[PDB]
Amino acid sequence: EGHSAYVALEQRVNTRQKGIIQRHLSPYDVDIRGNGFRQIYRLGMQKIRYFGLIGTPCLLVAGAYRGIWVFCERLEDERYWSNAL
Amino acid sequence: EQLDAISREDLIRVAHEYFYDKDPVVAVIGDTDNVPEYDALRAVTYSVDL
Repeated sequence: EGHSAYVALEQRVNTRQKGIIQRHLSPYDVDIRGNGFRQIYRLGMQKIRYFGLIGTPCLLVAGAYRGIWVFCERLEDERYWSNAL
Repeated sequence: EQLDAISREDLIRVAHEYFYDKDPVVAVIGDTDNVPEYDALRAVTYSVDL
């Protein structure tokens, strides 16, 4: 795990760590149900919001392309029904 | 008087009751860059052979 690029980056950038305290519980003392439904609900809310944000350019371009597709389909139907091919 | 009445089998039973495949508590002060994390330590309280 040493002699690696990310370890070298840590040593170059970050200081000598001091003043950090970490508390860990054993998985046998943590209930898997835990913070389950709350996390499901709030992550779902966040994803709905984010996808509503970043999906709207796609929705607009899809609407425009659907308009063009409908035009082309009806044009080709008229062409084939009139023996104009 | 109670110290000469202890049996080696009793001592082994006490040692096995509280050490083997149990959850420990670890405290570390210093360069935690090299001290193993809890998960690994929890996986060495038992052996495949037993």
